[PDB]
Parts: sequence; C-alpha cells; structure tokens
Amino acid sequence: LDLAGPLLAFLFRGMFKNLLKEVRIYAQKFIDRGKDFNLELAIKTRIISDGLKYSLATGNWGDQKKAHQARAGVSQVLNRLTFASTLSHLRRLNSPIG
Amino acid sequence: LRRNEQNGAAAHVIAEDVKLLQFHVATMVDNELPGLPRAMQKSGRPLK
Amino acid sequence: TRETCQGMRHAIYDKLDDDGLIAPGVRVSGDDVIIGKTVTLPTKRDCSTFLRTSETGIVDQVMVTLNQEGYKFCKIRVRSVRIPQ
Amino acid sequence: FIQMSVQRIVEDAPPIDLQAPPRYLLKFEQIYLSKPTHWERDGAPSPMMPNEARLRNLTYSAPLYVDITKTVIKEGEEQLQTQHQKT
Amino acid sequence: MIYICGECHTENEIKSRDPIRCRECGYRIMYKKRTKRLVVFDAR
Amino acid sequence: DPNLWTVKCKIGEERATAISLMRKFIAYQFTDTPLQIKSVVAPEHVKGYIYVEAYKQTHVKQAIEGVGNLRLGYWNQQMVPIKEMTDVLKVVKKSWVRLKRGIYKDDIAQVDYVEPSQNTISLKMIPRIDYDRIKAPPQRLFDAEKIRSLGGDVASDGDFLIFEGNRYSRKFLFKSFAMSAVITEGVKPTLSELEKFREHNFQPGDNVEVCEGELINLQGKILSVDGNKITIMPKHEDLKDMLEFPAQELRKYFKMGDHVKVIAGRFEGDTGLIVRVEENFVILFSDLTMHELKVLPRDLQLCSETASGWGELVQLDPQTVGVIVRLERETFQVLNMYGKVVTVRHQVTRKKDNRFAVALDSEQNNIHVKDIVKVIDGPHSGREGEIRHLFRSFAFLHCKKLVENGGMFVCKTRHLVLADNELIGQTVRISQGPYKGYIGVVKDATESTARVELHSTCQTISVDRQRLTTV
Amino acid sequence: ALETVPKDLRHLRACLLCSLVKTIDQFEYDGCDNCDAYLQMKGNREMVYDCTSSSFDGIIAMMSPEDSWVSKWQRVSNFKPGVYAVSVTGRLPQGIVRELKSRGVAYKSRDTAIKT
Amino acid sequence: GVKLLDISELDMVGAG
RNA sequence: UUUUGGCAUAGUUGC
Ligand SMILES: [Zn+2]
Ligand SMILES: [Zn+2]
Repeated sequence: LDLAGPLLAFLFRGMFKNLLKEVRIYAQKFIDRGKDFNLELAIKTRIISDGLKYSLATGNWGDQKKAHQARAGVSQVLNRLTFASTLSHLRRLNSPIG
Repeated sequence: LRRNEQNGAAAHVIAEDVKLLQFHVATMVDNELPGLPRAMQKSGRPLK
Repeated sequence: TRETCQGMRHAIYDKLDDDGLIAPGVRVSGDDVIIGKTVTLPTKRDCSTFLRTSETGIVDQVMVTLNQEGYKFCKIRVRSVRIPQ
Repeated sequence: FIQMSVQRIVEDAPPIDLQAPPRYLLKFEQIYLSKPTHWERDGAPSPMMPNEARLRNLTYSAPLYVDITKTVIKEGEEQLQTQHQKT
Repeated sequence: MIYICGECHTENEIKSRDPIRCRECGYRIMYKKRTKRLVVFDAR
Repeated sequence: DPNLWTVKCKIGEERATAISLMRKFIAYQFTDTPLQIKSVVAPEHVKGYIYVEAYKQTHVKQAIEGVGNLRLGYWNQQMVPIKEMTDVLKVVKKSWVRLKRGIYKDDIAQVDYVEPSQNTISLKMIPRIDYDRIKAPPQRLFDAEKIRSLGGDVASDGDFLIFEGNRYSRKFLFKSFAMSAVITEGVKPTLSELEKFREHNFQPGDNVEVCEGELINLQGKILSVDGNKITIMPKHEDLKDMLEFPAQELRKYFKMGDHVKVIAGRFEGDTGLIVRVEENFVILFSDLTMHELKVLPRDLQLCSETASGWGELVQLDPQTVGVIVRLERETFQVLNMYGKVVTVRHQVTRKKDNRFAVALDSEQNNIHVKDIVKVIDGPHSGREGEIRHLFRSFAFLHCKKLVENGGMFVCKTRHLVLADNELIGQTVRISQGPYKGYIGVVKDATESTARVELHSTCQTISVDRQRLTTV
Repeated sequence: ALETVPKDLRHLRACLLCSLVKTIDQFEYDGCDNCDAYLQMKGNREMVYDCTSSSFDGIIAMMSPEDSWVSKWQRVSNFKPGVYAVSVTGRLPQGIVRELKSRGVAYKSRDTAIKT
Repeated sequence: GVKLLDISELDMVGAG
C-alpha cells in the first residue's frame, strides 16, 4: 500500500531528474559560450513546485505530457460532510484495475 | 506545398510535405488511426 | 447600471453596495446578484455572479482578501435553512 | 518521506559534470526546509497558518533548499570549489 | 465600505482601488460589516 | 561516390552548425578520432536540417556526436535519393522597396535618395504609429501638430521632424534603411500607392471568337484557362471536336442581347445588355440606368447573375433621422427628412425602426410601410412610390424608375394618397391580510398585484398593492 | 585556414569571380583568398565593391573539393576549401574582364540561376 | 537527515 | 427599450 511517502518519493524522483536535465542544458549554454553560468539562474523551480502542485491539483499522477498512460486518481477533494466521512476518506485505499 | 511547386522546390521535400499532409487529413477525418500515433493540440489531449 | 454597461441581464442590482458586493444578512433568491463585477469592452458589460437558480438563502459571511497573485478576490458563504419536508 | 527519502533521493542522484576546456562538477550535499512561509506582493516572508491558505486559495507549502557545491577545473591543476548554501 | 480585519477586529474603511490591509495589524483578510437593512424572522 | 544524408538541426542555426562541424574537423583531423565524412551542406533557403556527405550512416552518426544542435537527428538518419542529388544545389530566383524588419514590414516605401556609399538608402514611408497615446496599427498620414502636442521624444524643424527612436520625417517619414533590410526587386506597387506617393482574363463559360488564322470566325464557349499560352478548349457552334487557340488568337466576342458584366475600368461592376457589336466599340445599357456605356470587347464577360445595384435607417442626429441612399468606402450618402442629400461618416446611430407605425395620407386613409402611395402635392407631385420608412410627419418613398438617390425620396405624410413600476426592488411590509407582520422585496409589480420575495420563508408570492406598505 | 572563414553574419559578400563568401572586413584585410593575384582588391575598398556581390543565395562549406561532386556541379573543384556561394547576382565591369582575358582568365558567370 | 531552518535564517532573496 | 453563452478528460456520489 503506497501511502503519501512512496507516492511523493516517486514523483520527486521524476521531477528531480527533469530539473537535473534543465540545469545541465542551461549550464552547457554558457559553458560553451565561454563563461560561468549564474547558478541561481540555472535552476528553474517550476519543475518541482508547479509539478507537485499540478499532480495534486487534478489527480493525474505522472508527467503532465504523459497523461495518455499516466495513472490518475490519487489526490481527491477531501470529503467534508461528516466527521466520519472525513475519517473514512482519510483511511481509504484504492486497488487499480490493472 | 503550393509555394514549393511555385518555387520549383526539390522533389523529396515536396514528397515529405505530401506525406505530412496525408497524415494530417487522415487525422482530421480520423484521429484513431492504426498507423501513425494520435495528433495532439500542444495542450495534451487528442483532437475530437 | 444600464447607463454605464451597454450589455446586461434583466435583474435587480440594488442589493449590492458601492464595492460591487452584497452586505451579509440580506435575504436573496436564486436570480439575484451577489458579486457586482463587469469587464471593459475593448463601455462595459456585466459578467456578475448570480446564485444557482433553484434556491434562496441569506448571505451569511462575505470575506475579502487577495489571491496568490495579489488581485482582490472574495468568497461569500450563503446560509439556507432546511426544514424536513 | 520528508526526513529520509528526499535526502536519500538527492544523494542517489549522480553528480553532474560539463565540458565546453573548463571541466565542472556539481554536488548536492544537504537539504533544508523551513516552515510553511508566505510572500505577499512585496515579497516579504511571514509564517502562513493553514486557515489563511485555505481562505486565500494558497498552497500550504514550505520552501526547499539544497547546498550546492560547484567545483570547476580549468585544467591548470586547480579545483575552484564554491558552495552556495540554502539555494 | 467598512470592513473588519480578520485577526485583530480593526474596523476600517477601504477604497475601491487600494489593496486591503489592516491599519494596525497588516493582516490581509477582511470581512464585510453586517447589513443595516431591516431583517425580521418569524419564529416558525 | 558518397551519398548525402539528412540530419535534423535547430531551426535558424544550420550555418552555425556547419561552421562548428568544420572547426571540429580541423581540430580532429590529426587525432585518433578523425571525421570520415566528406562535406557538409547547409542550404540558405532550406531551413530546419542539413546534409552530410558520407559512404555510411555509421560515419554520419560518429561524426555528428558531440553536436547538440543535431541531437534530433542523432538516433536515425535518412539518405538523400541518388536521382535527386542535383536538386540539393539547384538554386532559383525613384523605385519602390518594402522594409523587412521593424513595424514597417512589407510596407511600400519610395526610394527617395540612393546613398552611393552602398550602406543605406533614404526611403519615404507612411507612419504606422499611435503618436505615443496607446503604447506605454494602420497607415495614416503623419500629423505634426498631434505629436507636437503629445510631447515625448520630439524635435521640430518646421515640417522637418525627429521623433520616437530617431524616426526622421518631413511634411511623411523620410528615413535611411539598409538595402539588405529591404527588397529591391519585385514590389510592383498599385495606383493607390502612386496616389499615396498587357493582361488576359478568360473565364469558363464565356464566348470567344477567332480573329485570325485558318479557324477564323468560330465562336465557342470557353472551358479552361492558363497563364499566357492557354491552348484553349472552346465548344464551337456545329462542331463536336475541340480545337486549340492561345490567348492572343482569341477575343471576347459576344452576340447582341445577352448578359454582360464589365471586368475593369470606369464601368466596372455594372451589368447590362450589349446592343450593337461594332469593330471595337461595344455599346450597352445597364439594368439600373438607361445610359450609353461604351466598352472594349475585352472588357466584357458572360455572367448571368442579377445586378446588385442598402437603404438602412440611420440617425443623423436625435432631432432628424436619415435614410442611406448610397454606400461608399468610408462614408454614407444619407437622404434625410428635409429632402437634402448629405455625406456623413461611418461613426450616425442605427434607430429602432417601427414597422407597425401608422400614418395618415392626404385623404384620411391609414397607410403603412410597403404601400404604394401617389404624391399629389409637394415638390415630388405626380410621382408614385413604395413607402420604406416612416416618421411623425414624413415618409420615404422608393421608386425603381427614378434614377435619383437609388429611387429614394421623401414627402410629408399629409401630401400623399394610397393607390417600469416604481415599486420594483423596494423593501415592503405586509400591512393587511394573512401575511401580516412580514417583510419582503418586490420582484415584479403590476397595476393590481405585485410579486414579493418573502424574506421570512423560502418562497415568493403575489399580493395586492393595497396590502403593501413601504419601509 | 580559419582566415578564410567569416567572423560574423553582418555584411557577408560573395565574390563575383569564385563566389567566395566573406565579410567586408576580411575582403579589406585579405582580399580574395583564391584569385587576389588576378583581381587585387586588397588595399582598396572600391575594388571590393566592384568585385564582390551584395546579393547571393545558397552557401556551401566546401571542405574537400577534390572528392566533391558538389564542386563538379558548381565548377569549384580546382579551388581551395572555403565558404562559397551557389548563385551570385552581379557582374564585373568590362575593363576588369578584359584585363583578366588578356592574362588568360575568361570570366565565367557564377549566376547559375533560373531567371523565370 | 533533512535539517530544519527557522524563519529568521531565510534571507530576503525571494523578493530580489 | 430583453436576459444568455464553452468544449473537454479525471474524480466522487445516488436505484
Ligand atoms: Zn489586523
Ligand atoms: Zn574571389
């Protein structure tokens, strides 16, 4: 049962690889130009922040362009109608069809 | 493609443009093809 | 107003105040306006927020704040008592 | 996830080296988190209670930082190591 | 019109073209004052 | 010989890629990693990819390694076919120019003075500016007073002027620009541009004769068309075979008493019928008017559509309405109630026409729109016209025979003969009836009753206005 | 060598004789890298303006003309490697052409275009 | 392990 | 003096 831990770890691994690619290309630009890149400008924080925010915002899980086969239905609007309903939604576990 | 004919452009580039036009019209009439994958809209959905 | 917005929906607008918002504690039907808001044509036209046209209620609490960008945005909680029927 | 898996993922990531020649090495060493903070239009930090985020349509999120060690080798028998802390 | 700061209850008027801010707290949530229109209730 | 292989490259950076690969070749021609490719081609007008000359694809892949710009072609490559290798290098090709870059892209510019230094040429242009009023556009004449008034970067030497990024102008912009930044061949401006600063037209269905040759005097209907040497396919009279004629051998001949339209000239757009076919002076009369129109044979086409030859009510001012009597490029010819034809701008207001309006003729007979009415008194006495618009004391009459103002005139109506409740949204209080005690707001109001949304309960009900008392 | 290669994209001009593409600075400082001995535009800007073209289409990075069918079609096989132009708009005056012909160099036009 | 920072150690670089 | 207005995949819920 992957809880929030392995879930966020997997998505963080993906987004961190993407950020590594981004900083690689951005550093390569100035390094081939013949000067030192600004490391503060090398990073673009929207890969991780807006990425996780997206993946929780719509329920899609995986890369945003990979939505064709990226499994969705992980992050859901919290059931706020009764205290018992909120508890039951907190502890819910879903088996994919697969 | 019309400009390429009016340019007297090369045959292979014209043929590849014709291939692209073939794929695009086939996708317009049918974006569920068995051949080339589905065309997207630069947003991330196949077109209706 | 009809004299400044040359495109509008037929309804009452006097419930709102000068800020284009309704004061809490006003008893409202589904066809009323809760947020007086309008866009400038490239005079102006309305895109104000009405209530869901199946109910009535009381505008319970109107909160005003700034969004993540910093634009003035408001939430309005509407009460409606429900007697068993 | 926060206390172990983020840090161990960062450790498991390989170092990055680039060639123009100026050779480079990029290393990520330690991770840092503050509490959920909030910046207004003026960019002023403040603590963000979750009710404020729920009310103002914000995201109850904390900033993340990593110390980044950039060691550049100009092929003159030298390794200029500069560390950027809390990036 | 008049609004109440959501933290320290500072009543304050705000114009139609200035961002909201508590005049003694700096807080950035405001609530409208109660309507001054006659409101009545049948007790049924 | 080796074969050319296509490699996808970054768009707009092919020549830089070729320079980089040549530098790489020279930098590794003596090493243990030699580039075994032979040559690199980055054509000028072929944008997006380049060609590499080699005997193998493995040579291509091992040579382009280390080049990021070609990474989209790194995994796979496509060989140019053997028969199309010539086509890689096959290349084809007080005046007026057109500037390339800037906001004046593809704008006609008159070459005023050519600098012999061969760096720039002085060009006369029409400014596409807002005079520093919107920015913090179409062509219009350069207004000196406006940009003097608005201020900003502006320097004045009478008609001579400097403004907004060293733009030079006089009376019209007059600025220097590089010849490489303009096109010095193939502009061909129009007559309108001249004011600012042979042809063949054969259509299918048209009838053409033969003016010379062994097939002279054969009238036939056009089927096809081409540019210069048409090799036409005309369906002649009493001939099932299809013959051949170029553009020069034909002429737009037409028998009398047939539909004719004018393709160009002063008489363009008007339809009609040709009467007598002289040698070259073909005389016709329009469907609108009965005036002689003399045209060349080439200025006629066979088109069977009806003539177009509209009539909208507009407000000249709140005191006087107006009826459009001609539609023009930038103005309306409007005929008003007074009978005075005026010429007004596009930005009069459209009045709500009242098609059910009733007017009285001179004999106390009710008359409505589309009614044929005779004018017995007034300046237009004797005429008879169809009513199209109405006023309190005026009526506009259309008449096809009258060739003036599209047949539209106006006469006074007496010189013709036929041939919101205040209670709405008001807080109220039920002072009478079963609903006494309560408070509500008036949604709808009538003469007798009024809807009230009841504040107390979740309903709205109707009550007599006598039962209401305002707060 | 690298002296033949242009340094930047601005004011690229193609020669009228051998279609050699270079900047105006390189024509001013080096002349023609193939046939300056037959033209002598080094040390004179007006000679460059008379002997080079402001309008060209196509560019070839001729690296190995000895084994290039491209050079066979463009007739640049016996020249040195460099940046050549495929089609060149322009023409030398009659004096320079006559002087070249008196030295045994007939002027073949590099305008290989299909003019309509 | 991941270290914690107090709000006073957050420099005002996010505004610059 | 007359009102308008979106398509989408995903998620949950109800016989
Ligand atoms: Zn406060
Ligand atoms: Zn030369």
